[PDB]
Amino acid sequence: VRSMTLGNSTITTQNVVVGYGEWPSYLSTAEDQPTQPDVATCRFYTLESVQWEKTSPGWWWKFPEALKNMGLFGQNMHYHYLGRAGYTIHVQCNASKFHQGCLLVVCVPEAEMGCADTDTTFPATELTTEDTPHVFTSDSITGKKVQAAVCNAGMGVGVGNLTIFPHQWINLRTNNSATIVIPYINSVPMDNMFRHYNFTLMIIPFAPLNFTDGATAYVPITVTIAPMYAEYNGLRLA
Amino acid sequence: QTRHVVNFHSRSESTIENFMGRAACVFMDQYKINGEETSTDRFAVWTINIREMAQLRRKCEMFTYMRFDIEMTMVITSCQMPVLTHQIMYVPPGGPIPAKVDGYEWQTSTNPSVFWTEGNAPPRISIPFISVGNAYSSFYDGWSHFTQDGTYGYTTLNAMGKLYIRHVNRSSPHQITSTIRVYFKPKHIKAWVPRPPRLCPYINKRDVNFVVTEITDSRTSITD
Amino acid sequence: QTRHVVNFHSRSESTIENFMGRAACVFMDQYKINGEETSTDRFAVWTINIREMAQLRRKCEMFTYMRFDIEMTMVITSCQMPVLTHQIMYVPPGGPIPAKVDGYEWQTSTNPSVFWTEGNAPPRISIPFISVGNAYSSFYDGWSHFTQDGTYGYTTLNAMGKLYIRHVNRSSPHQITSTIRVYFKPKHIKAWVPRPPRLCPYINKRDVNFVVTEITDSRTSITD
Amino acid sequence: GVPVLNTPGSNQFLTSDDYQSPSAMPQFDETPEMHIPGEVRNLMEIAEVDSVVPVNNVTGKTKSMDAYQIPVGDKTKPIFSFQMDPGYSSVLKRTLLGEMLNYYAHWSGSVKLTFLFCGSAMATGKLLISYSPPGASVPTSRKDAMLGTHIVWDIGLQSSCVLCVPWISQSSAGYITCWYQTNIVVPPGAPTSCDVLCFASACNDFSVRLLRDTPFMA
Amino acid sequence: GVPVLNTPGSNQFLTSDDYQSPSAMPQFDETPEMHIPGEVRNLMEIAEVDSVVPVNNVTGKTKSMDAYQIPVGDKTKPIFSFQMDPGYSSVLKRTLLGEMLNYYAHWSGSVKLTFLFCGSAMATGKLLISYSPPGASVPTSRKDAMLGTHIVWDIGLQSSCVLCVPWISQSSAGYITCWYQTNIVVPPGAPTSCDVLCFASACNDFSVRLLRDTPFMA
Repeated sequence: VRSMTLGNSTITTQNVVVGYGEWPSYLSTAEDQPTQPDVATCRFYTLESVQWEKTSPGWWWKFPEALKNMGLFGQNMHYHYLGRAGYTIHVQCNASKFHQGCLLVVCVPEAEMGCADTDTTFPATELTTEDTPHVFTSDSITGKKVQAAVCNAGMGVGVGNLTIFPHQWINLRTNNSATIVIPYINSVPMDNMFRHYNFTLMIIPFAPLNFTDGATAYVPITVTIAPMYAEYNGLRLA
Repeated sequence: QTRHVVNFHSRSESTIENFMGRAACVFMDQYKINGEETSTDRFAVWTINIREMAQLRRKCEMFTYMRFDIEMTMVITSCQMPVLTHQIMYVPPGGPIPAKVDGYEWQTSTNPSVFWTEGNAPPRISIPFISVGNAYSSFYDGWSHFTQDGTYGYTTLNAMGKLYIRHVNRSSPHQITSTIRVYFKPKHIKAWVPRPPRLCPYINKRDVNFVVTEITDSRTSITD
Repeated sequence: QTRHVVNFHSRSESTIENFMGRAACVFMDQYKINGEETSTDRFAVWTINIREMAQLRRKCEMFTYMRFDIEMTMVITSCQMPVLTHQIMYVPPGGPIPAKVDGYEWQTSTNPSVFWTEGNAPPRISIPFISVGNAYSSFYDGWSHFTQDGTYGYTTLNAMGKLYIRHVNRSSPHQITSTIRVYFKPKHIKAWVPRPPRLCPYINKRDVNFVVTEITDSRTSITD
Repeated sequence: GVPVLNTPGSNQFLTSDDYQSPSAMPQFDETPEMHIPGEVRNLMEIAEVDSVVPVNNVTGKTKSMDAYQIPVGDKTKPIFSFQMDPGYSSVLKRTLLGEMLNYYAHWSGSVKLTFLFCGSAMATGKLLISYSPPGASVPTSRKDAMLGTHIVWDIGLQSSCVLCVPWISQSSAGYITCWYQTNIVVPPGAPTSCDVLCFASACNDFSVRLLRDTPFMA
Repeated sequence: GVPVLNTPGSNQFLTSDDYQSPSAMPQFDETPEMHIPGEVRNLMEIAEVDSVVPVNNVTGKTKSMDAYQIPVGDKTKPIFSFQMDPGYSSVLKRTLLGEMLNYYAHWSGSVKLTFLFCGSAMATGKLLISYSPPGASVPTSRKDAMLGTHIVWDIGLQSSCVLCVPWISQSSAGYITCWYQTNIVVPPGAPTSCDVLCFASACNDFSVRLLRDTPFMA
């Protein structure tokens, strides 16, 4: 049991999957000069806990803008139009000893998702609802929204071989916590934080939750994101 | 066939340059020589992109980011005269396009073009890594216009240019209908961030939309 | 499009040789093969000068003085036989010119000429720095004839020569109308004395005359 | 000048050549290469990644995520069974392993399988994972599977048993059956029926030779 | 002799090649190069020269020299305001800076601005020159401009204030507004209304990549 603290946010934790074997880092020019906030920003932003029942198909969050209303990070998104960060993501499950199940906690950089009924697009509020997650579906759906059927998560790939990305299994038999570090994967050193979704944290239950008639009918999944090494553009003159 | 002892140890064919760097025909198109002075059927266009045919698109979607020089060689035929000379004008991403076969854009000094006359070896034109960013992005989970406007999934970093092709002969006594076959080839290719293979069939050439497909082919029971 | 982080540090494309040294088509012209034994429509002329088309002229007017070798490659077509052979005769500034397709000047030993037969690679002829002075002058604020006579702005130092082009075939059963496209290219170019860019549109190809144009596009107020 | 003579093969266009292409933009200087995380420098680095194998791909459970779940909790018929060849096998053909191998005609190597038991932390039982050589016939009973190659995988102690199947190549393969050694023993509080996930990748190193076009795309 | 074979791309004419052209006048020896003053060896040496910027380019003042004059001498609306991008901006598109940048598609760098106050030697006042980042909105008031980036430029002390605006590139830009901090204080002898000239060049070094044809010529 390790009680991590960052700034004015302390969580209680119980091995880290460093995404692509690199730890996030700063970009290191007088023509374009970055600003490193360091203060705040790096604290833990615990999202709303998500209840995982027997019939839950999955969830996804789209970062960096899932934190668009989360304090100083969410506020520096509005004053700087360029930025980058690292996002340590803790995912606890705090189930009991008699619950069973298994989760795939994967980050999937550049998750371009497909519309439900092709030949058209979706109204941009279907990919993300800031803090709250969009759930997947168990079967096919229609309408101007994301094709959120599992087995074809979002991108038209098989959902089983979604393990190529930075992932972690949460098998309630053995463990309960996951932690992933995603060192800002992008083709340009800095990019706008409202246009571009750098990665898509999606939690997908492979083995479904199961229990008997006495336990709690759900298992709350807690998501915590710590934006590390966030740096922005300069606002001062040169 | 029979199961033989396939005894060897090699992965030189599995490298990225030995996997992606293969020439494939990506653009057939017709273009006449005479008649209809204001027509769009006297030249070819083909905006250069990796999402041309599904067989190569599938390979480009193994990886999120990749950068590579392209070296295309055209194979131009003709039907129905003099000896014919062609022009394959590559315009960069920032470049004017012709509207007619006799536009002024064809004479732009910043648009490189080959003048291949019939009978010789096929014309080969090589284009370096043009993109503004540091790699071409196969996928772009983002919006072109800020504040979640239209045009999802299209970034302007992975723009490669266009390829305008015409006869340079002004006219002809009879009709000559030329056919061009552009052979695209990645070169000096690097690739980052692997990605699971495509499962569903492709719908459209500018989006990732799909129909929900089964994972694998079904069998009768779990034990047969 | 969207505003991306255009991060790189390079000015190799902004040098003079990487700015001026680009081949551009500067002369289209027709010339027959037979008929009208005394006619001017059986050969081409094109007195070589930088003031051909406005797009390249504008670039040459960035600089007052410049010196450069020129390396032009012609692209010759034909319409309507045997296999055709052409002749591209470059006459120096001090050189006799033909008056007809069958003049004696075509046989002058001091006028270098290429004999390109149809079907091969395009003919390439390179001309060194011919001028009397030490550089070609884009602008000449002076008078050719002393004591302020006629012909303002034309010096004889920036004379480059002429380019007479004909068929060498004496006749043909039918009519053959050839088209030539001269691709001018500065080479090994140096430039002195920078100069502000042209603002007004061009009027004529031998003078600097212009119509008074506005500085910039207008807006509504000073503060919008 | 230099007396040259053109050989047969001059002025042709061989599709697969590696000649110096004349660059169309010589003045142009391309963007400097930054370091982007996660470079791939060989395709067999994708095959070495574990990924879930749809063993329960029966006729009505392939468009849901019930394809990946092996139901555990009749001891006379095996739990599951499938051909051990990533090509031409419905179970292992759309795996990362099985999908980077359909780009090639000649491949040979080994393949490791991980069986993650996704049941309760109180459920306890034994499963017997038998392997048949590529020429042998499948075991029809549990005893006949015990007399061959097997691993009595105690679930109560470890929850993940790893294999490494050799002699996997094409240019009549093995079998990974699984048997109830014991039933799943469970206390009154925990549920009775559990699931077992499977995985597959390249065990140590994988050999692969002749590139071709994939059959899946039409 | 030497067995050669022609590759694809033989006997073609690529417009942008750098091959050895056979010289038509080999005997001819060209004129010796004298030293002529003012050699240009890079185009970005033209962009680094300051030149007057027509800020007051309103609908009827663009064919006169009133376009270059910013009238100084209502404190609620700013004196002037314009996009900070030498391309696609009416104010900075025909500057030496803005004109050597329309020959190119990819350019990135910084830009310095000099505000020369061309009033009397006795006129004294303060102007507040605010800069908005490329994502931010313009200040609607003088206080809101004071809370961002600004420089309270006292005219009575110095008559030329220099900026250096970074993050200027294309492949939604900044703003240089100016405000009346104080009015222009003037003795009885000197005139009341003054002018402010502006300038623009490359601040330290400028990056520029993809050559194209200019839009201005038709």
